[PDB]
Amino acid sequence: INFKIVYYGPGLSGKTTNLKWIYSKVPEGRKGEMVSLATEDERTLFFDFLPLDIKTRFHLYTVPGQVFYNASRKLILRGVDGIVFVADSAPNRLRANAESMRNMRENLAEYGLTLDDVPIVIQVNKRDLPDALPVEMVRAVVDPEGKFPVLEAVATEGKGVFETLKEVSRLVLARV
Amino acid sequence: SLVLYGAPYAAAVEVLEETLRETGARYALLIDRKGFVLAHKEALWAPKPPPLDTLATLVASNAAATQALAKLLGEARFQEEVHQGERMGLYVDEAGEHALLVLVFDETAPLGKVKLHGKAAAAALAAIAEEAL
Amino acid sequence: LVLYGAPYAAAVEVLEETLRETGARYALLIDRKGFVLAHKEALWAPKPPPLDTLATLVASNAAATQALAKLLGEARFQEEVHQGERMGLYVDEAGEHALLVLVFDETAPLGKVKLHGKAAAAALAAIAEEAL
Ligand SMILES: Nc1nc2c(ncn2[C@@H]2O[C@H](COP(=O)(O)OP(=O)(O)O)[C@@H](O)[C@H]2O)c(=O)[nH]1
Ligand code: ALF
Ligand SMILES: [Mg+2]
Ligand SMILES: [Mg+2]
Ligand SMILES: [Mg+2]
Repeated sequence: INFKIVYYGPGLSGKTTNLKWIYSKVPEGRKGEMVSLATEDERTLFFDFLPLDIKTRFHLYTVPGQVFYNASRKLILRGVDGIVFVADSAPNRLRANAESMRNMRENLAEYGLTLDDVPIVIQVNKRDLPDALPVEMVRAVVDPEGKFPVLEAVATEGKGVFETLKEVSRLVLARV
Repeated sequence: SLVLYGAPYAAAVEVLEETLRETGARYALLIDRKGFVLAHKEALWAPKPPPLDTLATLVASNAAATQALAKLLGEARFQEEVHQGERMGLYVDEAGEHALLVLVFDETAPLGKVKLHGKAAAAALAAIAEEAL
Repeated sequence: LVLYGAPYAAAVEVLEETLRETGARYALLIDRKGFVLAHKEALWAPKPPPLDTLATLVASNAAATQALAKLLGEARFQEEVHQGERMGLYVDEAGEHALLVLVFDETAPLGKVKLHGKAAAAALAAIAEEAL
C-alpha cells in the first residue's frame, strides 16, 4: 500500500531541508535513496524524492517553489495523498506564502480537487529567525479559517520535522 | 488508483518474465504514473539493477513531463520512448492510462525485439491493469 | 549563461535559418534551468503555445532524462524526437548549458528537422561557449 506526500510552498521555504533532515535520521532499513533534481546552487528544479517505511510505503516529494516553475510543480502534485505546506517565517516572504497557497489551490482544482479533498498540514518554518513573524499571523494568511493542523519548525535543526510528517501520515491513514 | 495483488499481480509478473525472455532485456518493471513500482522482474543472468525506486520515479517524471509537452501542443500523446546510451537503454511505453512498462536493456539485446515485444507487453499489461481498477 | 549583443544576434540568425531550412514552426535556445535565451517563430505559423511553459517542461524533462542516463552509467542519451499525430518536438543539447528545441508540424520533413536541428545545436553550442 503506497502513499504519496508532497511538500509544497514558496521558494526557499525549507521543503528540501525537511526531506534531508528526515533522510539523515531514519535508519538504514527503513528508507530508500534520496533523489534530488536541483541546480548547482542546490535549489530544487524538478523534485526531491524520498521513499520510506511507516505493507505500507510513503513516497515523499518536494516541488520547486519559484513562481515561474509552475509547469513542473503541478506534475508533482499528481496523485498526491497528503500535503505538507512549508511556510516561511520571514516578514518579507509572507505574501510569497499566500501566493503559494493560492497557487496550490489552483493546481489542485485542475485535478478536480479542493483543499478539503486532501489532507494538509501547515508547517511554519524558520522559527529561529530573529525577526520571525508570529505563528498566528503566518497561519491567518495561508489558512484564514484555521481548518488545518499547524506545527512550528526549524528544519535546519530538526525541530518539528518528524512531528509534521507523523501528523500528515496520521491524516492520510485516517482517510482510509 | 491501481492496487495490484492476487491473480492480476501474478499475471503481470508472468508478462514481465516472458518479456525478459523474448527481448533479452535486463529489467522489466510495471510502474504507475505516480512513480510506484507495481511489479518488477530481473533477468537472472544480469547484474544487480540500480535502485529500482530511483529508476521508477525518474521514468514516471520523464513520462509526466513529456505527456504535458504533448498536451501543450494539442496532442493526446507522443509515442513510446527509447532512450539510447552508448551501451544501456530504456524502452518506456503506456500500459493503459494509469501505468508504464519499462524495459532496461544493454548492447546484447536486439532493439527490434525490445520494441516489438515491449509493445505487446504494454498492451497485455493495460489489459491486466483494467482488471485491477 | 546570458546571451546579449552580437552573440544574441548570432543565435537568432541560426534560429531563423533552421526554421527556413526545416519548415518548423518555432525554434528556441533555452538554458538548462528552463529560461528562454532566444527564440523565433515562422511568420506563417499560428501564435505559439506559451513558450515559458514549453521551456520549463523541456528543461525538467532533460534533468530527469539526464539523471536516468547517469543512473545507467551513461554520459547521456541521444537527441529526442517526440512525435504526435500532427505536432512534434525536436530537442538536442547545444553545449553543456543549453538545449535547442524545434516545434514542427506534419509539413516539416523529419529528415530535415533532424539534419538541421543537429547542425543548429552545434552552431549554437559554439555561440554559447564563445559567450564565456
Ligand atoms: N534559518 C533557517 N533557515 C532555514 C530553515 N529551513 C531551511 N533553511 C534554509 O533555507 C534555504 C532554502 O532551503 P531549501 O529546503 O533548499 O528551500 P526549498 O527547497 O526551496 O524550500 C537553505 O539555505 C536552508 O538552509 C530554518 O528553519 N531556519
Ligand atoms: F530552492 Al526551492 F523550492 F525554492 F528548492
Ligand atoms: Mg528544494
Ligand atoms: Mg486569495
Ligand atoms: Mg518571432
